Amino acid sequence: EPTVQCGSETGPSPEWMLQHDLIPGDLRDLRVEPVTTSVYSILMNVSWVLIRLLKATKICVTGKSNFQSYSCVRCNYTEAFQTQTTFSYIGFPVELNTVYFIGAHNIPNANMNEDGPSMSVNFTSPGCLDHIMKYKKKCVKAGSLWDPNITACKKNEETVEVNFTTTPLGNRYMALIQHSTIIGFSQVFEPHQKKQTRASVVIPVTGDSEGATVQLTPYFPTCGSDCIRHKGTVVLCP
Amino acid sequence: EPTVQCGSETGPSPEWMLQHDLIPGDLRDLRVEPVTTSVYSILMNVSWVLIRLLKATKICVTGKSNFQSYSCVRCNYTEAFQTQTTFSYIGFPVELNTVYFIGAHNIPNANMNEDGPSMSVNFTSPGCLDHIMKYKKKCVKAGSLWDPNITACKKNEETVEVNFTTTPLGNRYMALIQHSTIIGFSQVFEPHQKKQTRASVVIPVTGDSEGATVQLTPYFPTCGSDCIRHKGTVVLCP
Amino acid sequence: CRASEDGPLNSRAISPWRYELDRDLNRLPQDLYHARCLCPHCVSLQTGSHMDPRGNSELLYHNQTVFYRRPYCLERRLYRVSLACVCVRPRVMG
Amino acid sequence: CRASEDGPLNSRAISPWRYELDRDLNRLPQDLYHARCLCPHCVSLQTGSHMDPRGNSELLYHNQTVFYRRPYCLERRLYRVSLACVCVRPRVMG
Ligand SMILES: *[C@@H]1O[C@H](CO)[C@@H](O)[C@H](O)[C@H]1NC(C)=O
Ligand SMILES: *[C@@H]1O[C@H](CO)[C@@H](O)[C@H](O)[C@H]1NC(C)=O
Ligand SMILES: *[C@@H]1O[C@H](CO)[C@@H](O)[C@H](O)[C@H]1NC(C)=O
Ligand SMILES: *[C@@H]1O[C@H](CO)[C@@H](O)[C@H](O)[C@H]1NC(C)=O
Ligand SMILES: *[C@@H]1O[C@H](CO)[C@@H](O)[C@H](O)[C@H]1NC(C)=O
Ligand SMILES: *[C@@H]1O[C@H](CO)[C@@H](O)[C@H](O)[C@H]1NC(C)=O
Repeated sequence: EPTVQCGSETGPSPEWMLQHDLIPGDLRDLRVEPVTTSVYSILMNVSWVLIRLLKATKICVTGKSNFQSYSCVRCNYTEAFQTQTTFSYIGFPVELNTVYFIGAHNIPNANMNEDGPSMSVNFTSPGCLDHIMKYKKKCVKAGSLWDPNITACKKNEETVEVNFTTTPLGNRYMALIQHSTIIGFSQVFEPHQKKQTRASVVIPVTGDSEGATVQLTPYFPTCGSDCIRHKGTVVLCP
Repeated sequence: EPTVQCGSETGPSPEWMLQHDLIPGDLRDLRVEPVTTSVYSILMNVSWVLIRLLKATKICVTGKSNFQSYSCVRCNYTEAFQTQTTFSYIGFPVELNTVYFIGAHNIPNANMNEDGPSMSVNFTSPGCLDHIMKYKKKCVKAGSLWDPNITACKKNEETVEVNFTTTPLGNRYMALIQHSTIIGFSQVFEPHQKKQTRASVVIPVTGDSEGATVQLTPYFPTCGSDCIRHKGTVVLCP
Repeated sequence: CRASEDGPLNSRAISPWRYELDRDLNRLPQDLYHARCLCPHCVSLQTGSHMDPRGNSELLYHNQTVFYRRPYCLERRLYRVSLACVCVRPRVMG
Repeated sequence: CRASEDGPLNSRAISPWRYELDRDLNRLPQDLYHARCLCPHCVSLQTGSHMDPRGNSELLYHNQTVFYRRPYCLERRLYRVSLACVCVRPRVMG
């Protein structure tokens, strides 16, 4: 009658150095799925389908996305399970935009100068561009909930007038106009007003900008220069 | 009558951990210059201009380009020098295409919650793209020696034939034709022949190629994809 | 080689890199991942689906403190993992 | 905010960066040099001299092993040094 108790330990395990005359088998199957807990917070689900001499099982996950991260968790077994009459675990916090390489091996494992390595499964965490994880603490502060509602009107061949709703977070904004090459680049500063919350930017453009694409990049101090962007198109206004 | 003796040590100095009630001063000046040893070898010249209690000064070599650099050596003294009536050192190799920051501080140094750090000097080591450093072992294989004698002739608007000497080093060659944008792109394979060392390449182009610049890119296995290229101009050939 | 939108920075870069597996049963970590440049040349910022011939791809390297299980006993030697590809301008003389 | 030809690799990338100083009186090394992205946006390979807004300058980070002489006694903690910048394609919502 075994149950699942799981903990945390990263680094060298005590049985990794030690030798073992007899070795267990290996995890026949292994699976991973993302399960979201109700309020957000996200925790990884590790379920595997598996002999008489066997001690525990270790899981190590590695993340590599603009940073370095490395965590491991070992789950021990309470008592032997002879009966044929499959476990699971919820033990890893998942960040945003992070690829995960996860692999597990039984303990003790194959002795050195011998073969039979383990197997691993792979999975990529959802980004910030989706609706499920758009309410995260990072995303909203980075601009996920803000609705610019861009309404850009082409004044004439040389000038384009852009209307966009402001926010208390930022005061200066980028501006890009890309159809085939760069024809418009400008930098502006605007003070935020509670009475009036719509902006008016005049930018010179080289060439015909009809039907171009307007791309708005705000300068929020909390997200640097790689901040989220919002789509806009040239809308002719009478 | 002091004399110069220097060793090698990287890590924490035995005086770094210990404390000292009385602390000496600091080096008045330190200038570092590059010197060349006759055969090549390139070595920086470390010379510092220098109280009754004083033992040594440490020299470290640190820079960063595609990599890191880190090596430190000590420099003991023999006797005290009360006489008012200049020291130097030659013990450090110079790499290829690397910046260098030289660090030196007297021993013992300042304790905690104190001031008076060491100084640093800039230095830019040129690569092997200059005629003085042009025969170095690494990039001499990479194409420093080869003289393409590249000659580009245009048969007609759509095609341009490229004439250049082949080499036993390479077998597959890529090309660039860049005047305003990319108008030419092809990949060719040519075997070097001892009897005839003068090959023919045909590369189609889009647009008027008069006045363009023909640029060659060899795939020599020693230099990967960042190999040195050779400039060429289109010549109207009768 | 192509640039995607979600990320992270491995499918989003001008010189993208995929992570290869170097499994060693006596190294800690047991699984590392080197960056391999799938793009011989850099991609256009117009689309990102296709490359451009005007650029070059070069790796960067670093010394990462790994552990090896040499005859068992622990020991420390640096290892040279490839972090990422960056786009570098050509060097042209004559 | 320009790209040169000799290099090395710092004045040769599309989004160059300069090395800035961080000094401490109980650290090994004494002088550390983080990477600081200079050009706000990546340059055009047509010239290599002036910048174009079509790309983004995003830093990369790794953890470096340092030794601290905290009150003596030595200390071993992970440290944060930016290695280099990369030119990543933007994220657009909508
Ligand atoms: C499993 O057993 C080992 C043996 O000492 C112990 O260190 C570890 O904490 C145990 N796991 C849990 C989750 O308690
Ligand atoms: C990651 O897992 C996927 C799952 O199919 C597999 O195709 C891929 O080869 C794996 N890659 C590595 C590096 O383990
Ligand atoms: C954009 O803002 C300016 C500010 O004066 C305003 O005159 C203009 O009407 C606005 N655009 C639209 C389409 O309303
Ligand atoms: C320098 O002096 C130190 C202190 O005694 C000593 O350990 C070291 O071997 C000396 N090195 C040389 C090259 O004299
Ligand atoms: C390079 O020299 C300048 C002045 O000559 C100095 O301010 C700067 O700190 C030096 N570089 C470094 C990395 O110290
Ligand atoms: C280029 O090479 C071909 C090879 O046969 C030759 O016929 C041609 O004349 C060469 N070009 C010139 C300008 O000689």
